[PDB]
Amino acid sequence: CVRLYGPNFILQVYSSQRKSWHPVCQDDWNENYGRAACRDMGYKNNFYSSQGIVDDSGSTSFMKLKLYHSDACSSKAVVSLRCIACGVNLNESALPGAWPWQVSLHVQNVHVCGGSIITPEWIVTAAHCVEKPLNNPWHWTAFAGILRQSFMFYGAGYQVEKVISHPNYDSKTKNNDIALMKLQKPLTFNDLVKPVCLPNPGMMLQPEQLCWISGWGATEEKGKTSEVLNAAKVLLIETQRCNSRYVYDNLITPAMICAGFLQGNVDSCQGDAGGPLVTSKNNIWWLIGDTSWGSGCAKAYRPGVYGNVMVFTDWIYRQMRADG
Amino acid sequence: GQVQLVESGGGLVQPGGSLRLSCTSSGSPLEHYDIIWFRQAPGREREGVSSITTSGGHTNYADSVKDRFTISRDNAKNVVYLQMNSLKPEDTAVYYCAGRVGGRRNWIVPLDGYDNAYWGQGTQVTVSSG
Repeated sequence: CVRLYGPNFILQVYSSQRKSWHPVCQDDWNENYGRAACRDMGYKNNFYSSQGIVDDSGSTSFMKLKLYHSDACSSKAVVSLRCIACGVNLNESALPGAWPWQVSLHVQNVHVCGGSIITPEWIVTAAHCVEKPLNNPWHWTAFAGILRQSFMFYGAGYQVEKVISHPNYDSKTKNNDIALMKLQKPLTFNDLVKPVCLPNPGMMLQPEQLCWISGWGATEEKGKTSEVLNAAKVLLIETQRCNSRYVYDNLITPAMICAGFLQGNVDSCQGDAGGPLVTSKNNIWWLIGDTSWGSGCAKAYRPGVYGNVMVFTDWIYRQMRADG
Repeated sequence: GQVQLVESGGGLVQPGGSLRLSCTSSGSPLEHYDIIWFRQAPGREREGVSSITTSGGHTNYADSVKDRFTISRDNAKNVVYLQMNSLKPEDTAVYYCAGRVGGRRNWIVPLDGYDNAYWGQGTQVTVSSG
């Protein structure tokens, strides 16, 4: 078991002896080891970068050199490892390349959901998007890099090969509301189409972290899908506050997070089901949630509820690794 | 709290008549839930007849009730309604509401979704001349 910790991607290895996670000394590490670890995480042949950095994880024991426990690293640095170029965008209608991970998911020539690109082949969305009668992958088309719904027509999108819902998804409560779509062909990345980064353990997000949502969702409660892609600012809302008797009264589980503004009609309706809730940290854009439930957008004391992607990242890695 | 659905409005009516069933909730406001009205008569299988999303923007009807039944909701009043016109002896059954926390996808709620849902206690609807 291997993972990347925190916003500086500190490579950590689990120690069965100590039953705890520990950073890798830069000592004798190289790109082949980094690629091996990336493969082990499910990123296949992707590899972005690896460099030594000062350990900002707090740890007190490290893995050196084949790896063994060491109280110190001779190079006094630990491995920072990025398996894919992600979390980059351009630099209230959205500009081309502003939200390049945003996709629109269609059935029967109709926008049904949103999603987020995480690899050339994999999209994060909501499990309730692909609830029957929409569980057949052949029903779906993904449109990437296109801002206007009217330019999302037959031939302009990408066929979907696989739909995988979280195995503990509960449609009754919308608990664990996350799913993966695998495309039949890999996307070509450019200025307009790029992935968002999956969140790492230890993001240490602030209680009311500033986030963004994007999508083609209706602005007006009684309305149709927006023709053009929109985006908006939202603040995270602490789950204990979201679970107030005047908000969602204990419907928010550990697999959910709340975002928006409690007070006033701020019209946070731009998001689509399954679409991204992202935040910028360490100059990287991270996928913190996927839009799940809460129809009363633009309403006081009814913020958006999102699948908590941080707790689903291990499942996502497992699925990506299992493919093939 | 966990939602508790309560149906009412049933009773005896003559063929051709109308009834308006309604469903409310305790424990948790009904506005959060997609709602399916389904029915069951003794000896027959359960039958979803109508469904509606939390926002009311997608409704769905069984062929057997289309044009005669109309589902709607009033979130401020915490209620979901089923208007049943031109009633028929074959519409006799206990009518139940089934609820799920409602999602945001732009699609109908399937009529067979009561298999994993909160359920009410049901309200008897009898259509006969006697």
